[PDB]
Amino acid sequence: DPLSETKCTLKSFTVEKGIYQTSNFRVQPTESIVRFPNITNLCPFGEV
Amino acid sequence: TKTSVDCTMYICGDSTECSNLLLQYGSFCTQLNRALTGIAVEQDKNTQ
Amino acid sequence: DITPCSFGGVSVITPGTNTSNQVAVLYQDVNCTEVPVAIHADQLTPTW
Ligand SMILES: *[C@@H]1O[C@H](CO)[C@@H](O)[C@H](O)[C@H]1NC(C)=O
Ligand SMILES: *[C@@H]1O[C@H](CO)[C@@H](O)[C@H](O)[C@H]1NC(C)=O
Ligand SMILES: *[C@@H]1O[C@H](CO)[C@@H](O)[C@H](O)[C@H]1NC(C)=O
Repeated sequence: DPLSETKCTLKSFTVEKGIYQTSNFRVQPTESIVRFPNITNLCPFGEV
Repeated sequence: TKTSVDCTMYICGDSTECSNLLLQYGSFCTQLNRALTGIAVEQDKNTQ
Repeated sequence: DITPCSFGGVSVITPGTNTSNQVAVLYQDVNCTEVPVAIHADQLTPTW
């Protein structure tokens, strides 16, 4: 919970009155997207 | 002006693997945060 | 266009632990409708 995260940052079991900056937050990704060209064939590199 | 810096985003960014081995450098960012917090608080004391 | 996912710091407003254990959480530079829609568990739970 938010209170415990303050204790760990302060390295103490008591918290004085005030406002403390604990961590940063980030929006997690929704999913994954792959966009690649739509041409599809076989490359004649085996002949080499 | 009072500014804040997010260490993880600035150095690595959106590379998850980069952040993981970044912790091996220790508590470098913690010192940076405390220094900048001290500057920001003093700016309000100046105006007071 | 490419716009990075929303991010920011997190700060916790608390009185003394002697006084109470209630806290308040401030999302720095986040519009209130842009907070992630966490129903049960979908983020990394940074200061839930
Ligand atoms: C690839 O996309 C183009 C659109 O620029 C379309 O004309 C073509 O038919 C597509 N081919 C395949 C195999 O999807
Ligand atoms: C070349 O020939 C060998 C057999 O001699 C075959 O295994 C291999 O797949 C061939 N390479 C190609 C078709 O690209
Ligand atoms: C915050 O909420 C939504 C997000 O775009 C928007 O409609 C509203 O105008 C925003 N207000 C401010 C002050 O950012």
